[PDB]
Amino acid sequence: IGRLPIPVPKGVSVEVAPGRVKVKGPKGELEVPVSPEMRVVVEEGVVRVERPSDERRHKSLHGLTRTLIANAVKGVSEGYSKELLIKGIGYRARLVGRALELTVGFSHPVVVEPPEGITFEVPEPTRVRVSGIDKQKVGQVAANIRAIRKPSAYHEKGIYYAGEPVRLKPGKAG
Amino acid sequence: MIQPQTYLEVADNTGARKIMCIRVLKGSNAKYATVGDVIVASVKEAIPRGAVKEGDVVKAVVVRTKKEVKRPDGSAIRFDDNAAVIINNQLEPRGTRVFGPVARELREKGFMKIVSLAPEVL
Amino acid sequence: MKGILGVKVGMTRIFRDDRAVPVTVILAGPCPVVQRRTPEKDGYTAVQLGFLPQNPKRVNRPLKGHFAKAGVEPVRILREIRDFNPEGDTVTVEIFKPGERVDVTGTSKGRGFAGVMKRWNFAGGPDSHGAHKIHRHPGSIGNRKTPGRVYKGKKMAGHYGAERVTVMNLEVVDVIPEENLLLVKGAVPGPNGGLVIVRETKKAAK
Amino acid sequence: MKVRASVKRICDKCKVIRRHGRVYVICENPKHKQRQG
RNA sequence: AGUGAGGGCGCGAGCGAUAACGUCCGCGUCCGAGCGCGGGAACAACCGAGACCGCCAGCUAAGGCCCCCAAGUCUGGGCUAAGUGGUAAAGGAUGUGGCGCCGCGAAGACAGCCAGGAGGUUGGCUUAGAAGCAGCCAUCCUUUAAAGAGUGCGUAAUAGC
RNA sequence: CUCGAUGUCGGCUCGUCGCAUCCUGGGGCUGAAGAAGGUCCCAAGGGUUGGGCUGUUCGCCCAUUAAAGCGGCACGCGAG
RNA sequence: UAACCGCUGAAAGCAUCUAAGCGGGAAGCCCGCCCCAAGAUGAGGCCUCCCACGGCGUCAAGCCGGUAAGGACCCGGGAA
Repeated sequence: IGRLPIPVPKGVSVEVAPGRVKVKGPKGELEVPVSPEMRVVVEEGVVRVERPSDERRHKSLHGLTRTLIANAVKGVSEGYSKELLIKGIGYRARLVGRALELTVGFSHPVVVEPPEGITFEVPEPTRVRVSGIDKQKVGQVAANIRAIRKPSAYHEKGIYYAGEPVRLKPGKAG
Repeated sequence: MIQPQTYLEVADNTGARKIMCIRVLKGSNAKYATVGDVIVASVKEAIPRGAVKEGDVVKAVVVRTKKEVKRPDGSAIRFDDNAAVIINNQLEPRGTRVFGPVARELREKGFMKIVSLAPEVL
Repeated sequence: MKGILGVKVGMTRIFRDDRAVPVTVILAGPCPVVQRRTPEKDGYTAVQLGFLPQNPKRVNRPLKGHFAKAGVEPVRILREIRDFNPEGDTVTVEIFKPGERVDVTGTSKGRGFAGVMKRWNFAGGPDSHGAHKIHRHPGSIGNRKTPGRVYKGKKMAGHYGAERVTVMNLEVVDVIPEENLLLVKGAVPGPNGGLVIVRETKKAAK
Repeated sequence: MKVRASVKRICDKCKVIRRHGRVYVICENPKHKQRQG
């Protein structure tokens, strides 16, 4: 009824191999997990995740294999770029090539490195983020960077995802 | 050379060139009112007038007798034990005082005044 | 990074604009007496000797163990792993460059047999209000039903001199390439005019 | 915040989070860090 | 002729704090004084059981059968999965599984979605502001996406979600 | 159990484990600006001074200190 | 890895660090640091070297020389 419907457009390399499903698209040969009982098909344009039951384990498993391998696909279709925005009077940014310029620790050496699907985008640099491929590892690295200085609820000067409304509280007494 | 409890000598605005220190002002584990150091004490000896009194200051380490061994293998020993009394900051006590030169002191540095102050013979 | 030696004696010297004290290291130059090839002793390494005490005196075995890659006529020998032999004979006439940091050790001069007194710190007990043991003696050793007995590994009286050991970092100070000698300002680890060795390890980030 | 007990949520919409036998309430207000595992 | 003082367990009253391998009395068993065997790890009194002496005999208690060690790593149907097994209460909880029950307007559901979030809604005080999103209650009307006497981020009302 | 025998205090000397950790760090929280406090969960690693008076350990007081913890072992220690 | 922070994600067709799978992280845990150590009968591993030593009832795992192959003994010396 509902927790298993998805199409596999682009004629993507949509195949199941040694107990691992191989989703190959712009290159992201993404390895989407395959629980032995979940099971799925990709015929015509329709890709379906099945349920060898419906109890707790399985049902969640469904939500997963479905959503996550769904990922495998959408991903293999484009290229996974994380939109991110650096912003704060205290900070600098430029690709440098394969790292993380960055400067707001007032002893700025910030020489980072790009894991993989990770390409650096400095078009601002106020607006500035990265592109990845692997939705999981991408949101992640993004995070790594955010984390390393970003916080600031009461005074801003950080890195922000899309940049949530950053809830902020007063300083002294007024 | 050192001591905890001590009958030491001074010669600043002293009540008497003598006070008894408790211990060393250094790294919490005294045991050595040592050459060129800074420590704690009260008076032992008398004091004609003088705004000094029978109280207690802290201050800095002069002479010793049991090896003033310096960086340059400069070497010495005076058959005398005494330091200069301090007022807070360190800023020495008296206008002058009876004694003289030699590395260790100035070297500790913080007290140049003592430095130029006790120069000549004695 | 290793030197094999006959430790001489400790003495004082001067450096820059100040004196300070060193020690006399002396080593003719050990040589590839035995090699653990790895396929040989996958604990790969070099064993060498560095002098020579009388030949008329020498077990056959020794004679041929030498035979091996054949070298000379001594008796001072020992081994160390993870150290290539970019040679087949070593001296230190450069082997050990000065103005460098080193680590080193040797035999440990042989003490005696003194209790709580020696062996360990804290000089014995006290003396006066009690003299049925005057000044020092053995601390305490356990108790009633705690472990219900006598303990098993706290310091103890006696023999504590016939052993060996080493010192962490020390300075290479100076190199005398002729008389294969080097001054190093060292804890003269163990006697002198006897046996020692040096090795260098310290990826120490200050 | 934590407490080997209590926790009846709070921040008017304070979340009952299941994590490691860890009775942990999660919200949008630090005031509610409810760690009772 | 011997004990003329004894303890334990279960139930029933004391007492004690409804504490103690406490001490008081009673019904029973007990254990000594047989209570020497099984046993529960090993443990005087907790379930089994009375040993006159044999058996390189077989049926059984209790309680056991992957192994250490005799005995199915039986079959059958479940429910937990924390290692509970392998001591604990008060009490806490979108634990796990189970009821015996509630919402299904396929006049096609809920979390996810889209857009509008309607005009009198405009003081009552306070109006510096209520003109739902400042305090003392208001509980009506038209009007359609069906209607918020406006559950909520708020300041100067207000303006926006 | 112990009265055919179990040395009770205070201290000494050598201590050994423990965490409801004092200093240490790791932390979320603040009525958190900074700094600094204070509010809990994690973690014993090392560390966890001198004197004064008092036979008193506790204690009060002098001087510092990063700090100068509570306590288990017949309140460890007489075959020391 | 502790608390504590996150990524990807369902079962709770919006959400969640959370079984699934991934990461951050403590002066603490294994290592790295030195010091013991196959009497770790589960080593000995490598090097050199005397010979497979010589006589005795086969089962010769007993005798004697065998080798100074080597070492012990006594002597003489040692911060051992």
